[PDB]
Amino acid sequence: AVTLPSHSTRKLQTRSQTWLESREYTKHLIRVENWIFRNPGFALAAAAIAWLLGSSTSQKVIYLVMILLIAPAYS
Amino acid sequence: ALTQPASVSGSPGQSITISCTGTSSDVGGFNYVSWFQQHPGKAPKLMLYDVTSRPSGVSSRFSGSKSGNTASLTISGLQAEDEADYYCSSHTSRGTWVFGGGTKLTVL
Amino acid sequence: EVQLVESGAEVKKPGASVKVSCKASGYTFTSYAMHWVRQAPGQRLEWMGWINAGNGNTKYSQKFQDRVTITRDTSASTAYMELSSLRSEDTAIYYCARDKVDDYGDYWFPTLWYFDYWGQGTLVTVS
Amino acid sequence: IRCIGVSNRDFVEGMSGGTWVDVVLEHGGCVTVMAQDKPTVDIELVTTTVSNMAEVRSYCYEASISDMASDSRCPTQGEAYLDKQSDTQYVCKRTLVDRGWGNGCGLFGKGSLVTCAKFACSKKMTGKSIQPENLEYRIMLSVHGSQHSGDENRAKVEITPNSPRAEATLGGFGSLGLDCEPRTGLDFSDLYYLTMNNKHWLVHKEWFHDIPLPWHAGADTGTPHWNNKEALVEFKDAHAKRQTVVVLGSQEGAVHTALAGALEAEMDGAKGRLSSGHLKCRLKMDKLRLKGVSYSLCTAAFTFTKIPAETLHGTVTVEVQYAGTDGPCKVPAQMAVDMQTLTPVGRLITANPVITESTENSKMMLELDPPFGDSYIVIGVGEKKITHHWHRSGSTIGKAFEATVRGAKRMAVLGDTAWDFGSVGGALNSLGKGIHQIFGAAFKSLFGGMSWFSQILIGTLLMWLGLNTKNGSISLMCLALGGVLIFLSTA
Amino acid sequence: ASISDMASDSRCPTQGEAYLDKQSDTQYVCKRTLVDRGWGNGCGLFGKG
Amino acid sequence: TAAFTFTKIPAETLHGTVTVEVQYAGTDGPCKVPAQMAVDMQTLTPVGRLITANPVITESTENSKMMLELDPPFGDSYIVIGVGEKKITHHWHRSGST
Repeated sequence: AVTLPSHSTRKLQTRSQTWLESREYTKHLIRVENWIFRNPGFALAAAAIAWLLGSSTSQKVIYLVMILLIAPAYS
Repeated sequence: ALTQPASVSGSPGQSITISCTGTSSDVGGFNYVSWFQQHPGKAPKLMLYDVTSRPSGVSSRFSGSKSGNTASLTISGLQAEDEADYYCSSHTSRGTWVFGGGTKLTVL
Repeated sequence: EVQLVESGAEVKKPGASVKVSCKASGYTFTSYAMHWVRQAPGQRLEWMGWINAGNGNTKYSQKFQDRVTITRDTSASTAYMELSSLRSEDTAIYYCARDKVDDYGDYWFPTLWYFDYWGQGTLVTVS
Repeated sequence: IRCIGVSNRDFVEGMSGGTWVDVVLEHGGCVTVMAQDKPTVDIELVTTTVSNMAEVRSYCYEASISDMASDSRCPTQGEAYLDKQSDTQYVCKRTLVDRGWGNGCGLFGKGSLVTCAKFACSKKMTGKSIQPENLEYRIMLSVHGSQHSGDENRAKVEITPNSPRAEATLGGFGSLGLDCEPRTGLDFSDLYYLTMNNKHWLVHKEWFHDIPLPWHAGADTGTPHWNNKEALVEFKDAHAKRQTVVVLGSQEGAVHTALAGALEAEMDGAKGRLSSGHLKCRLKMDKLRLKGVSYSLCTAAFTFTKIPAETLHGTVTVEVQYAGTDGPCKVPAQMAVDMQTLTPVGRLITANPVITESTENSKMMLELDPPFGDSYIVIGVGEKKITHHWHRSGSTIGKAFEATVRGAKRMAVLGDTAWDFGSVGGALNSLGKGIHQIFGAAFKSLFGGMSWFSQILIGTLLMWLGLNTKNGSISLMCLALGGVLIFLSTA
Repeated sequence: ASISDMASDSRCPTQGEAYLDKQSDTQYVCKRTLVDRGWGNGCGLFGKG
Repeated sequence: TAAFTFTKIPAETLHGTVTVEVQYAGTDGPCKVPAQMAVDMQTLTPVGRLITANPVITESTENSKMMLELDPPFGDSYIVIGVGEKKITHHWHRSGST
C-alpha cells in the first residue's frame, strides 16, 4: 500500500554492503532539494514563521531548518 | 496422506532406512511421529514414538530421525523376524491422525 | 495386563449399519480415550475418530463426520463404534487403540505414545 | 596463504594465556594467527547456511480483480446487500449514491450502493523464520610453509550449535582446536528470510510484520484466503452515481526500496546461504607443531621466480625456486641491513620455511614483515645468497593510527563483541567490555532507529547543543556526538 | 444464537500462526490466542504457540 | 563411563532454564550422569546451577534416554556432558541480567 515502512531503521550492520546502500544520502537530499526548488515561496513563509518563534538567533535558525525538513516530507 | 515407499528389501546383517514425507502441519512441525510394525495376522505394534524415542521392550536396532518434512526409521543389523509392514503416523496440527501408505520390508 | 478385545467378525449387506464393541481390561477405563482405526485389505490404515471415556466428548474424521457414532459404557468398560449406510469400500478390519487422557480430564493434546496398545481386529464384510 | 591478498585481514600475534587466543571471524576478511614457535595459520569464515526454515505470513504484492457486481437500494430502504458479501474471496465496499424518480426510486435521498470484486493474487512473497539452532558455519583454514603461490596444509571445519567445538587436523602440523559460539553470532532471532521471486533477503522481524499488504498466515493448503484483501484495491466513485474498483500496480518496486539495509542472501535447495555474519572462536593452538625443525639447511642456490610483492598491509611475499636435490630441507631467509653484519631485522610471517620436495627445481612461497627503512631480503647461505632491495613506506606512528582506525571500524561493526578479538583475558579487557555493553544497550535503546541522515542531523544538532550549552553536560552531548557521527562516517 | 461443530488448530512456538480452513467461511466465528506449548505437548520449543 | 548423544537439543523454557535430553550408549547399569555448565573448556569450573538431581540413568541397556534441566548463568556457556575425551558439549546463550 501507501506506507510500506523503510528498513533503514533496522539496518543490519555487517562488513558487507546492505541492499541499497549507495542511494540513502542522495535519496533524502534529492527529495528535499527538489521540493524546495519547486516551491520557494514556502522558503519565505518558513523564514517568517521561524522568525516569529524562538528568542535567540540559534533557535530561529533551527526552527527554519526543521520547518524546511518537515514540509517536503509532509511528515 | 504420508508418502511412504512401496517396498524395501535388504539382506540379513545390513542396515536399511524407510522414509516418510509429510507436510509442515503433521511431520514438519511436530515431534508427533510414530512408527508401527505389523506382522501379518497380528495387530500393529508401536515401535517408535516421539520420533527418536522407543518403548521399553523394543530392540535398540530401531532408530528414528527427522529432517524438515521427512521422518526416517533406520534398522541396523537386519535380523530374521523383521519382515512385516511398517507404517508412519503423525498427529496433525488440526488435531487429527494421519497414517502412511505402508512399506513391506523383505529380509530375503 | 492391558487387553482390548473386540467382538467377532460380521457380514452385512450394503445399506445396513455395523456396531462393533471394544472391551478394555487391565487399566482404569475412565482415564483413557479410545480411537478407532480402519484398515482396508492390503492398504493404508485410516483413522476414524476417538472418544474420551471420561466425560464423553468425541471427535470424528472429516471422511466419516456424518456416518460414524462412537459411544461408551463405563460400567461395562466398553467402547462401541456404529457405522451407518455401509458401502462396498467399508469392507475392512476395525481396530481400537487406547491413549492416555490428560490429568485435568481433557483430551486436547495426545500423549507422545498414542497407540501403545491395540485391539486384535474385527472384519466387517460388505457384500 | 588464502589470506595474502584479502586486504581486510587481521594479524593475531602471540598468546599470553600460553595456549589459546580469542578471535572474531567475519565474512569480509580473515585472521592470520601467529604464535612464538608454531606455524602461522590463516582462518576465514566462508559461508553460513540456514536449514529447514518455517514459513510465516506470505504477503501479496500483485493483485488481480475479476467479475465486479453491485447492488443498490432506494433512498428509504435498508442497505444494499450483494450475495457475494458472504464469500471471503470478494472485496466489497459500500457507499451512498444520488438516487430518485429518474432512476426508478420514488424518493430523493441518497441510496446505498455495494460493489464487490473477486480478488486473486499473483506473485505472493513469503517470509520464513530462522532459529539459532540448525544454523551452520563453514570455516576454512590453511597453514603457511611450503605452498607455492598457487591436503596436509588446508582444512575445512563445519560448526553448528550441536557441535560448537571442532579440531582441524593438519598432518605433521598437529591440530588446531576451535571452540566457537554459533548461537550468539548475528542475532538470528529477529531476522526472517524473505523471498519475492528468486531473490532472497535477510530481513528484520517487526519490519516483515508492519507491511500493509494482503497477507496469508502460514500454511497455504487449498483456496488461499488473503486477510487484508485491500491495500491493492481502490474504490473510486463517479459523480455521485457510480462506483468503480481498480487494482494497484504490482508493488514489487515499492518493496525493493522499502528494503534498504536488509542483507542479500542466496539459496541452494532447502537451505539459505548468507554471506555476511560473524562467528566468535577461541583457538587452542597447543597441539600445533613445527614440521620443519630438525632439517638440515638448504645449500645449493635460490632464484626469485616471480618477484617480491607487497601486500596491502606492508608484508612482503617472496616466491623462490630451489636448484639442488637435497630433500626435505630448511630454507635460510631473513631481512637484513648492512650486508657486512647480517643481523636479522624485521619479522618473518611464515613460521618456518621449509622446502618439502626432493626434485631439481622446487618452488616455495614465504612471507615476511620488513622494517620501515630500506632493507635487503637475503635468501641463501653463502656466496650464493640472492638479495632483493626492499623499501617500506610509513613510520610506526602511521601504523598505530591505522591500528586505531581499524579498531574503531571493528567496534562500529561488531558492537560490544569487538573487545574479544585479542581477548586473552584481563581485568581491563573485561571492564571495557562490560562498560561497553552498558553503553551499547543505552545507545541502542535511545537511538538506533535512525538511518545515516536522522543520525547525521541529530549529531549536528546535539553538537551545537553541547558546544553552546555552557553547563556540565557539554561532555555528555559531545561524546554522544562522537559516537553518532563516527557510526555514520565509518560505514 | 446457536453454536455448532467447533474445531481448532495449533502450532509450535516458532512457526507461523494457526489457520483453520473454516476461517475462509463467513458462517464461522473464529478466535486466535496463545497457548503454552513444548516438548511434552509434542512440539520441541518452549514459547507460546 | 561411555559416550552421550544429544537426542533433540537443549531447549530453553520461558523462565531461562534449559532442558537437555541425552542418550547413553554404554551399559554400566544405574550410574550418575556427569553434567555441568561451564565456560573456558580448559579449566572446567562449574558455573550456574543444575536444577535436576544428581542426574542418573536407570535402565541397563544399549541406548537409554535421560532428561535433565539446568539453570545456566546469564552469559554464554557450554553444556558439558561426559567425563573426558568423549564429553559432548552444546553452546547456549541466556539473555537476561540479574
